[PDB]
Amino acid sequence: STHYLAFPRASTITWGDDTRYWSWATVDFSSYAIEEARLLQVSWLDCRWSMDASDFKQDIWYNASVEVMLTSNASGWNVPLHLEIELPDGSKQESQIVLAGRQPNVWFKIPIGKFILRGSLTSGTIRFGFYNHEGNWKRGLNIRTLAIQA
Amino acid sequence: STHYLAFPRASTITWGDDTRYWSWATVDFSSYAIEEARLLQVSWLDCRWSMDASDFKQDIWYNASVEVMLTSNASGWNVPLHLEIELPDGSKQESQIVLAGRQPNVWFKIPIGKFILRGSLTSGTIRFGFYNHEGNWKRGLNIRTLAIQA
Repeated sequence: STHYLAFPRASTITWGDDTRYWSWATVDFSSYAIEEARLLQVSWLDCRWSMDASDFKQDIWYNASVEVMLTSNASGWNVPLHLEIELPDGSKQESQIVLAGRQPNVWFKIPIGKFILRGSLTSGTIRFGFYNHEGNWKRGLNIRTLAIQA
Repeated sequence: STHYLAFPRASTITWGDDTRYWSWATVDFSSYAIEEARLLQVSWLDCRWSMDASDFKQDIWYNASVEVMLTSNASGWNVPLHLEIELPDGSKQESQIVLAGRQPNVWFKIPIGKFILRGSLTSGTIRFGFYNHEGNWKRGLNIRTLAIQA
């Protein structure tokens, strides 16, 4: 059951206000207007949401996913895309996915980790993110939302 | 443009786990499963989301709204429903709406305030909420989501 949705405008996307690299497009999401972030091309791919641990209930396992689509112009995905959750104490969940195998123009959710908040970690920043910083061109990824479920 | 959605499971609802007063129902919201909170009847109506100011961008006016519906069994709305945003420094936006005038079985958004985060208020808890604590029975309110736009 989904507790929060965090749209890309709330994230920090490196080069996200440079129209050479990223565009933004308004779409309806249920009753709301959201803007999808549409990657044209970068070598430095980096998207990071930050939300406080106090936003969440303690002693409860949450899992987080990002909803994305590969465009008709998709290339450069044969590399590992890093998936990260960083907790208030600096500890991290870290995993990777290869998107090159995926079909375009279809929404799909990538799981980026699970966490539970106990003791010290029940307050302070939590980062949710994904990145690839290799010197190859990543093209044609549209980002819909971060979802946090429990 | 909507930056976050916060579903009721993330909120604190007084009597929200008592099945005499509230029920919960799973529904599809775009690609996600959410649970609407369905008020049967209470005298003490109180729903509060908490999210940190650091979740948001500074020097930017945000507005917040709650999406709700009145059921076929709706009564007790001829009173003022309090709408509140409490900022990290303890200051508040406070307003009120009378729902008795509203038609049931139709989703509608109630604006609960605007805020901007500058200086000290760019970190620390922000509460978003609504309440009525009068000794009359409030019946038949379903709650879909808190939305924060900018």
